[PDB]
Amino acid sequence: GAQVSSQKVGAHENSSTINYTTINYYKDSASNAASKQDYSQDPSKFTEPLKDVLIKTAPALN
Amino acid sequence: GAQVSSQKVGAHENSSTINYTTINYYKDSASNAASKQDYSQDPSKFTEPLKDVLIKTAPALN
Amino acid sequence: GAQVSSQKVGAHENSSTINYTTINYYKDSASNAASKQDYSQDPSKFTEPLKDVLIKTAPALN
Amino acid sequence: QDSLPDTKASGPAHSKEVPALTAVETGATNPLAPSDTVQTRHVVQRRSRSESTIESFFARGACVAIIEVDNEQPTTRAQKLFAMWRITYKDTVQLRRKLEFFTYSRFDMEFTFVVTANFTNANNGHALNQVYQIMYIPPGAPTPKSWDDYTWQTSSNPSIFYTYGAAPARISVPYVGLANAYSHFYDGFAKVPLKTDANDQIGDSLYSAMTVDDFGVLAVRVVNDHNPTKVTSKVRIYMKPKHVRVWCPRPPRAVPYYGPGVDYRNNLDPLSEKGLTTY
Amino acid sequence: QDSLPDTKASGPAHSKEVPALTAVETGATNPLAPSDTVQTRHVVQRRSRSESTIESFFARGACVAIIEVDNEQPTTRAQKLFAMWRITYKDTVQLRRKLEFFTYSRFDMEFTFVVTANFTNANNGHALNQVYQIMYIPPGAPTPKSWDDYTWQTSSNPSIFYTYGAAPARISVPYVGLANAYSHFYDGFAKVPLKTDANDQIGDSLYSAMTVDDFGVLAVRVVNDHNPTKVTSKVRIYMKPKHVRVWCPRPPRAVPYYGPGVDYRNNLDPLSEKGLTTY
Amino acid sequence: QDSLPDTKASGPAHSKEVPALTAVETGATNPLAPSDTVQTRHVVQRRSRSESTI
Amino acid sequence: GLPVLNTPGSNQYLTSDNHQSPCAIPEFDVTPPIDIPGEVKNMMELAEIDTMIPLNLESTKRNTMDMYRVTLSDSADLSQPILCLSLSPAFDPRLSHTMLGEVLNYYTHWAGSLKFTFLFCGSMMATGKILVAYAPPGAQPPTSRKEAMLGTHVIWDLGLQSSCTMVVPWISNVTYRQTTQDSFTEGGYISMFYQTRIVVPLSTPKSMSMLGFVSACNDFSVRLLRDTTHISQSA
Amino acid sequence: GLPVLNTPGSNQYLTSDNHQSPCAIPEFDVTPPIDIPGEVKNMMELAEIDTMIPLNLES
Amino acid sequence: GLPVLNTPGSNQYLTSDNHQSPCAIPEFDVTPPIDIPGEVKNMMELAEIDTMIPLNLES
Amino acid sequence: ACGYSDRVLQLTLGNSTITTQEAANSVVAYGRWPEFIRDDEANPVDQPTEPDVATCRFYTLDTVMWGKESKGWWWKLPDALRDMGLFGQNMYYHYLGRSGYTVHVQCNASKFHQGALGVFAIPEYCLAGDSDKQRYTSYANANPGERGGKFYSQFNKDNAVTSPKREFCPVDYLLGCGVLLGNAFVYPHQIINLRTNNSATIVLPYVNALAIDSMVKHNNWGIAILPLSPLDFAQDSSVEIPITVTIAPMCSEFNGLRNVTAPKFQ
Amino acid sequence: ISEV
Amino acid sequence: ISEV
Amino acid sequence: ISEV
Ligand SMILES: CCOC(=O)c1ccc(OCCC2CCN(c3ccc(C)nn3)CC2)cc1
Ligand SMILES: CCOC(=O)c1ccc(OCCC2CCN(c3ccc(C)nn3)CC2)cc1
Ligand SMILES: *C(=O)CCCCCCCCCCCCC
Ligand SMILES: *C(=O)CCCCCCCCCCCCC
Ligand SMILES: *C(=O)CCCCCCCCCCCCC
Repeated sequence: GAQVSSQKVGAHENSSTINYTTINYYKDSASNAASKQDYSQDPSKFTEPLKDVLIKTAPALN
Repeated sequence: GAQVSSQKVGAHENSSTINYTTINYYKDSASNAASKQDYSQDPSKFTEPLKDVLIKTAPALN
Repeated sequence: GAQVSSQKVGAHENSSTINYTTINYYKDSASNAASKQDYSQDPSKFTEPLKDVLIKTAPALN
Repeated sequence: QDSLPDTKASGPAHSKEVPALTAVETGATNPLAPSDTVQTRHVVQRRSRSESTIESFFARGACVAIIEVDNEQPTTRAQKLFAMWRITYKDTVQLRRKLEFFTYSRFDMEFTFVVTANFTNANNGHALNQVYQIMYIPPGAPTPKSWDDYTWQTSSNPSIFYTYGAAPARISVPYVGLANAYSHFYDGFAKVPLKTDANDQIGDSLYSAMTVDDFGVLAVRVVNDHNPTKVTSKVRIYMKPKHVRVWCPRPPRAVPYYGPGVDYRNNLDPLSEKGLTTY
Repeated sequence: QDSLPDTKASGPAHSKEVPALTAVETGATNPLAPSDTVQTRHVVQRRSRSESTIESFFARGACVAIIEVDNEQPTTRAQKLFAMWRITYKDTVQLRRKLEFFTYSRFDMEFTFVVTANFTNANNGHALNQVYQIMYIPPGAPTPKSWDDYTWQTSSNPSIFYTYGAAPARISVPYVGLANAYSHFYDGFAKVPLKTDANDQIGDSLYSAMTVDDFGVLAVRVVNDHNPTKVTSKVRIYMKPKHVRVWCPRPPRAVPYYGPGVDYRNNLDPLSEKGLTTY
Repeated sequence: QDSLPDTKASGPAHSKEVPALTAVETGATNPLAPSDTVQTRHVVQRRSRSESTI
Repeated sequence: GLPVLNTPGSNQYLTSDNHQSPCAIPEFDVTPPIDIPGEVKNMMELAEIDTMIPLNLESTKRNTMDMYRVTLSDSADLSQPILCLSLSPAFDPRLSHTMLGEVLNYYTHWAGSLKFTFLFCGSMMATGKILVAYAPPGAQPPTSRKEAMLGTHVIWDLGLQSSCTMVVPWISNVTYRQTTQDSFTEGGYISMFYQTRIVVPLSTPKSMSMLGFVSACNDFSVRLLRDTTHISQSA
Repeated sequence: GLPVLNTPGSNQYLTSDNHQSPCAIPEFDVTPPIDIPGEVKNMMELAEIDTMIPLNLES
Repeated sequence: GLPVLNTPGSNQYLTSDNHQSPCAIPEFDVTPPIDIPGEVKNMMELAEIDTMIPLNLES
Repeated sequence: ACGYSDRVLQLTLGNSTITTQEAANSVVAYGRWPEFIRDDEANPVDQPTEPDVATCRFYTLDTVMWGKESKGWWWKLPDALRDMGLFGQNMYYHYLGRSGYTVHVQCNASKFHQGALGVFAIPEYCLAGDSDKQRYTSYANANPGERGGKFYSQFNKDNAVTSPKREFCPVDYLLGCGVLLGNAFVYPHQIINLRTNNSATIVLPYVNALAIDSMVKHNNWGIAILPLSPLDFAQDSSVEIPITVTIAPMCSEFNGLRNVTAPKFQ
Repeated sequence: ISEV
Repeated sequence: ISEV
Repeated sequence: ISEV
């Protein structure tokens, strides 16, 4: 049941994809460490809550 | 001889089935941890020990 | 080189063959734990060391 | 998937089906739901009974004993250089009440030992680290008379050697009952008085008690020879049932316990005063 | 791949497209970039927002409590032989401010306990190593009146047994909220005053407060019997939210906190003096 | 599987087979069972000698 | 020697943990299970079984057999309530000690639908119609049948079917209520009234007992195991 | 008993770490998520929203 | 360095346990078995052998 | 079809037949009908005795009278039947014996009478005692046989240390065992509500932690009958109606025959 | 291994 | 195993 | 491995 994934390598030694392994030891998911592979989203719901969302080059108020 | 199963995920991180691994180290089963995947049953033997079990919509005493 | 075998389950949790894993870390077999899967034998060499072993229903001395 | 039954969208009624009516005399409980007596919507149920499984309910280490043992100069009078405790869940009340929700039980038992120590006297110098010996003495085996006598040689009895400061000691015990289940209650006797008996004490017994020594004892000692200054110590025993099965449900103890049987003495007034028509 | 959008080689302009102009009245923010108002080159962007994810932002153990507990001779007056702490992130200000950037949150909680101890008095001899018992008492469960009373038997409450000198104690807690999310702010009351009420205290409540005991308490004690000399100790509690999700953004606290609600008292002048045309 | 031999349902007897009788002079022990000297039922044996291994 | 690094939590003892450990009695020949009747798999099975409610805890009535007996009579004041009670299954005194209330005091939170079944223990010649109700929280607790009418209710008619069940439907703001008292997670009000009155003929007892029973419906669950206030010990 | 050797860093507590640990409340029935509006995934979302500048901080 | 966490029972000595441990005399040339008569595999073999009962324990 | 009912029953065992024209269906304790010890659950190896129709039949115990002051009655099984014909003989001539039972409790009155009897079948019914002394109730006092025992309204402690009664003190609302009566419904039960039914019929399996045990040393089931609602009639303050208990052994089997056990009930 |  |  |  081992989980394997790619590290995002920053400073590369003079030696390419490097991996790390993770295994959960506990039944309760709350006991788990943080995966930290977090997806993002649009600012839109906050930066443009508009019913008619308009194109940046056209007049804001028409 | 490794045992692998799905955790029931409660609070999901912003990253889907997550698993955990279990291995028994000891010969005597008493030494084992608790699996905690416990099946249930009917209240019936206790809530209705009747020889003629009747349908809830029909008169209890006929 | 992992060794896997069935535990003899006594008190069964409300959840079937359960296994345990064993690995030897040392070259010298004296260093090993006890397997405890021990076979048995007849009392015969001790309970009946007779040259003519006779059937329990026939006269012992004929 | 372990979630509970979904709620059904139920509507108005005008029928000859009367589920609201029943007869509890029969011994049964009416299997009703909101949709039988009121209009309901459709609810998709996600809730589950996972924490109330027999295993989850008992899955916790409970304190069942405090064994006090000293390490001091063996003088010539009554001392605690070694101690013995008849193994039981009945010296404490909390786990006792949970296991007693049921008549019969079958499980494996985990024992965890929290050892703590301290200085008795303001100051006679100090002590080097103490090692503790917990020996299980099953019924029949020789009980120690002295803290360093031959029984502690422990050739066949299980013994734990604990070192102060280390993570608490832990071991598992199989289902060791003489029967197919541990009896939490025994409506009987171990002996019966016969007419032909000489005295009437021959056949006399304690009601509801079965074996005299039931499961045996735990003997505790400090393996260390005595320091000048005395060290008093306490072995706290935590008990946890695992791989648990239970039979025949009983009502919970409602009045304070009075010994090992079901006997009551006082505080027989469990309920509060509240008015009939008061919320 | 998680890098940010590349910059576009953009050129001169003479058009009827005016992105530089907008109308913030509408409620929206202009989605502009350098290439809209100036000539830009092509930059291949490697920078990423990996440290500012909701998880990475909270992924750190924060001190939320210092529980002081003593081990000394039980005398007959007010002492600290055991302590209790209502679990909260509000006794401290730092994590409180980060979680309050949002209205609602849902996460699992990790607790790490740093225990430290010392000698109070110049010298009455010394102490053998202390073992600490941290018991979680959920609302409803019996609260201890004495450091060695029956509640510490802990048959069903979670307890930690920590040994001084060992690596700091650590445990995880699931999302335990009564709702689909923890509310960091509650614009309401737990009770409402009705016209028909006898006194006007019946329906009175603390504004913005929900449950009275909200999540319960942590009770702490030294399991060791008292030494001659006294040992004072401090259990430092570190809190870390993991597997975190957050809703509805709020402005950060700009003035010093005054209790659990949003109340302010003083230092209501957060901004510095700087001249309009001064750099 | 390591359980002990099952008990046999054994019945009434009127025969010239006399297992109850023997001669210990020979050096041997009589290999008898309840079913040789009394009427027995069929018991399925689950008991094992696992703790008494050398 | 495998290079390892010890993390926080190393060497602690947590009462709630789930780990393996050495068997103190190796190769013990365990006695096999036999099929015993009455096995339980989940504690909520017990809270689903009907148990008698101590509905009458007045001064001389509490801690006596009369606490289970509510008196009905052909001459009772029809304006008044027969009984009033709060929906707090583990905390309200009348409910707290029932099998239902007793399992709930080992848990911090409850959720689900409850049901109350009432037994007329009068003579066969006695008739009557009764209104039994449940008001979800937030308003004045009902003092009159007129107000009680307005909420969830059953009009029980006494007859060959001796008993009537009222389901208190899970209507709540929070996903789980608490087992202790708290206005924020409060469950509401239960009350009962005569819809007509008890009518007997002559040579018939004019007064009789009503028994009440409570149990949980199949949607009911509980969480966060805890120690009960209902048992203790002195030094 | 697997032969192991403890490295430096063994038994420290680093505030910044990422490790598993025992669950204090086993098998707790967690309340499910509902779809609440206004969810944030990254703090830079907030810094991208226009906010009013205190441009005049004279006495 | 593999991140590990020590459980209760760590560093105890239980008389009843079953574990490996270092061999004090490495590569010792062990004397082979010869087939000796009278081998026992289980103690109940001995309890099955008839033995004389001290039936008369008078003074 | 034809006209059959939940309230009209016939129980026939051996040479005995019971008819009831006003029953409330019937309870099978824990959903298990009585059965014989299976070969794979067997433990004594000797061939058992199975007396069938000569022991598995309806024995009617001495009648008790329910009246306005009646606090409750209790019996233990097999104890209640220790002297019942060939059953008692089989019970005392053998070390081992198992049995299931059909309990039929009888209480009739009139459409104008009133009251409700709680008929309870309890596994391992351990009762509380007399004294300061714990687990001190004597075998003779623990076992009343057919006569049974009674409940009391309060705990009056047996005060005389010198010559102790060594009896039980069963307090009704504490089910005589330290728990509350309202919860006794988790046990196999029926209610004799006088406006609804003359009787209660509970069928009982052998319940125990062993396949078989000593019937002389141990009672498996206890029968508790407590009035949930008091007897009342017309306006006559000293009303009194009979309660008759009829019990039948079921699937009785005996092991370990030898000479007869003669207990001292004195 | 054994995956459930 | 499970490789992402 | 070696499974018996
Ligand atoms: C009859 C009522 O009591 C019980 O049901 C009940 C009470 C105690 C129970 O524990 C099992 C018995 C013993 C058996 C072995 N044991 C051991 C064994 C080895 C060591 C080191 N320490 N303890 C200690 C416990 C099991 C059941
Ligand atoms: C309403 C505002 O407060 C919060 O949002 C908030 C505050 C505190 C939170 O922590 C979760 C509650 C408890 C639940 C259990 N708990 C435990 C449990 C066991 C142990 C040993 N120690 N602590 C301690 C924390 C979670 C959320
Ligand atoms: C999936 O995980 C199968 C591969 C397992 C490889 C061996 C892992 C050894 C450690 C097991 C951890 C058990 C934790 C409870
Ligand atoms: C089945 O378990 C085979 C796979 C084993 C993977 C390696 C496990 C390493 C730990 C072995 C534990 C031995 C415990 C006595
Ligand atoms: C056979 O054993 C091959 C599988 C090995 C799995 C990994 C085991 C990790 C522990 C190795 C122990 C080395 C001991 C000297």
